[PDB]
Amino acid sequence: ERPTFYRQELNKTIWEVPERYQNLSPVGSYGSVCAAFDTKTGLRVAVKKLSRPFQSIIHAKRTYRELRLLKHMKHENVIGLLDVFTPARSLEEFNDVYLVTHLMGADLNNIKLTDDHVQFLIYQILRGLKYIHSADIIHRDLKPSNLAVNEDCELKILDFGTRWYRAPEIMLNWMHYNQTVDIWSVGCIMAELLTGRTLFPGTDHIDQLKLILRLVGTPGAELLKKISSESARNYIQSLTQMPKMNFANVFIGANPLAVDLLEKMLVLDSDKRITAAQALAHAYFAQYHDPDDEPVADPYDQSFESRDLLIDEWKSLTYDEVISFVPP
Ligand SMILES: Nc1ccc2c(NCCc3ccccc3)nc(-c3ccc(N4CCOCC4)cc3)nc2c1
Repeated sequence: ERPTFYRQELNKTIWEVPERYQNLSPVGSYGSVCAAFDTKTGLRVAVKKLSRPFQSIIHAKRTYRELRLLKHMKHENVIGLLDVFTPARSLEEFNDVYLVTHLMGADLNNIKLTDDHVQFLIYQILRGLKYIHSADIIHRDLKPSNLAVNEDCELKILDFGTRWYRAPEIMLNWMHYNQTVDIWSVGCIMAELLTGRTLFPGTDHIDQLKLILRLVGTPGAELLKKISSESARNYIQSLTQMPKMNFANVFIGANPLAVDLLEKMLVLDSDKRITAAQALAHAYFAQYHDPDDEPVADPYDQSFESRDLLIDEWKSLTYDEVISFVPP
């Protein structure tokens, strides 16, 4: 059942892929990516050749992690795995991994948008996040360039886990953050789509926190009550007490429902931040929300993350995942 492969060089890089995929066009560079034509399905795909996937234990575990995540994602607003292949015929010669995904038109970084456009884009991000989060997965690095959009405005999240979109508790190095670090990111993205301007374009990590605190205000007593780190509490009590800004004044002219949702996403205290599922129910998405079509994910076994294995063992687990792959 093994297909016939064909070879070619692209940007000082040889590509060995099933004849199924045709007209490989480089799209730039973790991995080299080519645009291609899937003759089996008539669709345009992206083919990613991982670079040095098994170079070290850290790379090998990262390769396995990326394959396991992509094999799990089955949702309209999350990038899924169409195919995965290696030219190798055995574990012994297994050295290269190629991942095949839907070719998306552009990303949000390249795409000021109308409020109706922002509504539909953020709705789709949140629907994808509800699904990812329901599997106990956190994206951790959501940003416009990790959001693919086609000309129909259909959106998919990709490239799971720049400082401009990171939750303050990650900036301050909290070990026990929750899934709503991603909701902070969505809030930064949505703000940028509405205004045309990065919300918090910090020049470094200290400037980044200062910009965030200027908007959302310095932590309240209820939040300090929950801070364990001794420095963190002094640092918080030490810097100039900014007052929380009225978001309606900052996002002047925006739809009041958008301002209200932003207020619920950009909360400094992550215990109080809105979840993806809750945000889908916000009135801002009234014309798109469908509680019967915002599904959750099957459970995802992340137990491998806590394991310390040899480089060859991670490579063998990755090989098993290539062989066991079942296309959609
Ligand atoms: N229940 C909650 C809710 C929120 C929380 C939150 N939010 C970050 C708040 C913040 C305040 C000012 C500037 C940036 C972020 N932050 C931390 C937190 C932040 C940093 C640490 N450190 C890092 C230094 O080494 C000791 C451990 C430990 C805990 N806990 C929270 C617990």
